[PDB]
Amino acid sequence: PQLHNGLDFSAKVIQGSLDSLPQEVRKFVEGNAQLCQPEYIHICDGSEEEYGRLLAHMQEEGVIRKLKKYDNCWLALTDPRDVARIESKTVIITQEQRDTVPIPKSGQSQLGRWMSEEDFEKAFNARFPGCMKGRTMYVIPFSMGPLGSPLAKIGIELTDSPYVVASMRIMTRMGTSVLEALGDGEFIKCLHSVGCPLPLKKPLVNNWACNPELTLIAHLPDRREIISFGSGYGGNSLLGKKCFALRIASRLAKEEGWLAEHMLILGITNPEGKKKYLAAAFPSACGKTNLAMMNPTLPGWKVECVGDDIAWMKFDAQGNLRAINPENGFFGVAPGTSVKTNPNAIKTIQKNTIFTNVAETSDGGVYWEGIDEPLAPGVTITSWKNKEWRPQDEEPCAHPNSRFCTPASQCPIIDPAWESPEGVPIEGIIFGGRRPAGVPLVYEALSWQHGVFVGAAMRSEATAAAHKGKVIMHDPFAMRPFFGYNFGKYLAHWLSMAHRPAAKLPKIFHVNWFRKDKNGKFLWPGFGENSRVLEWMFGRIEGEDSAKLTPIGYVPKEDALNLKGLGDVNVEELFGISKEFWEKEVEEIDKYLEDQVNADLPYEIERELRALKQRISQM
Ligand SMILES: O=C(O)CSc1cccnc1C(=O)O
Ligand SMILES: [Mn+2]
Ligand SMILES: [Mn+2]
Ligand code: NA
Repeated sequence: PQLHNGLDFSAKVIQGSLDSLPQEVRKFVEGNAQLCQPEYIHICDGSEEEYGRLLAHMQEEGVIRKLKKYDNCWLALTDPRDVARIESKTVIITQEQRDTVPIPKSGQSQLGRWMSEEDFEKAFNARFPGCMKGRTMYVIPFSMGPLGSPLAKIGIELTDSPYVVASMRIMTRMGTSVLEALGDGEFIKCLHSVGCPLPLKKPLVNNWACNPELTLIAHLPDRREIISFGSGYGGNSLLGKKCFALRIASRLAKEEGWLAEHMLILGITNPEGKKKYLAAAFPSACGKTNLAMMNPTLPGWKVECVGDDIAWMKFDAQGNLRAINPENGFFGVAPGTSVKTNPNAIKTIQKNTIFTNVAETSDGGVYWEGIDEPLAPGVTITSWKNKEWRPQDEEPCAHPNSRFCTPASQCPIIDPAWESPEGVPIEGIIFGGRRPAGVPLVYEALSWQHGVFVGAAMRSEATAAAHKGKVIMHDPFAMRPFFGYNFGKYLAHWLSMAHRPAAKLPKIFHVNWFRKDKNGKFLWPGFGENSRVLEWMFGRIEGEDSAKLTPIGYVPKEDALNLKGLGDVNVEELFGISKEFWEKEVEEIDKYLEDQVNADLPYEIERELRALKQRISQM
């Protein structure tokens, strides 16, 4: 109903039908069309025709370039103001701040950014009214997980960005089948605008619409809403990637008895024809995608990839921890990707791939720092800033956060159960960080409670202090930027799994690929040689007597690690445990958990801190 002609948006639909949508999906679409005032509404069907036509359209408006060296590959170069997730403009709205972050004892919370309902309503009203004027509102119906999966969740993303539509087609399962599957079911409401209504009030840079000053990425878990304004980039705009996958899903997980985690999932098969699935949580620049797609050096071993970023895991009636990758694609960091570091990624990204902020070769190929591949005499480079570039030039040819966005189905070692609706049974969970000193190559937690403590205690060398100097920062569970709710309550949720009847608790490990000697040289060759550490984990899960007790947990026995063909590895330095180092380490973990988790620190985590202190004290 209406007394005039401004509420019914049927006449503006250029694909699909408002009439055909489920009731609550129509209310979401039409209500936001009323608010945002798009010129057109395009209900996405997910078809190849739709996708090809949208790429060709972006190519027409100079938003993307075709990469002529490859099969159906594309390049977007952004406004340099819009190149990454912005944590300081990423917020969660709850009635009480304590539900979102623990109230710290002394300092500012680094475990999330709470925004009041009141501040959000004012921020929303200052951004969204009229924000899509002159633009198409695309309606993206998407599944996080295989369409039928009991572990899958559905979203609807409204966006004014064709780049988001194309990228969501790769990274999620989207289109008409999702609407038909959803019916009158619950879904996560995802609203996105680049925040540049036409006619443009400000200059358009590099054909990349964004509003850096008003950039705000908001999560309202109580309303099942994600509302993102002003960035067209990655984790700010692809609302499945982090906003749904980790922040909303971790809150749903808490409510519903499951886990939404920043973990790769891989399947590993040994020479005895036994296969196990492992999950691993690493912070930035620690090589998750490299591990998830490992080419093992050990003969008779096979690694296969289920996912490189997000794991949704739920203990089933039988007690198995069943995990799905809720994504449909890999959104990998391009720099440092080489035939040496990740040959399977190199194979994956040569067709049907969208690249963002990488360099382009004159023959229509891609380039970045660490590609570790020479160009034939004659081949020149255009930087990600669309300027001629030479290897001696002092700025990088690719943005350090530049990306490939590639279908998961194209990975030559994609696991045959990567889309199984039941998920895969997780037998080990691996935590890890970049630690140039003190921390052994691998250790195993003494118990589930010790393992949750090891997660909570994760630290990693930052890319910088942000002028020259290193910082060792805390990144518990690799979730510091991604917690959907109070981290103390998340620790309690993890600890509660031990009390779930029938639960088969996976073995917990911690790895450090990055330990250095006195001269700053890596003690471990890494890459495919990491298969030797996975072999040790595999045997430990089978109950092999291959461990020695230390104050930090179990490490490999003398002669337990397969070092056949590495020549002389310095195992003594690589597994060295210094009382002085670990006294300092437990003090930093104590100060951190006391301040940042404070009243919400579970008893069992404090007990694990006391126990580690006591074991170090007896060295
Ligand atoms: O900065 C961005 O928008 C992307 S951040 C990202 C992308 C893919 C997978 N993981 C991450 C992450 O920040 O952990
Ligand atoms: Mn046009
Ligand atoms: Mn990630
Ligand atoms: Na551009």
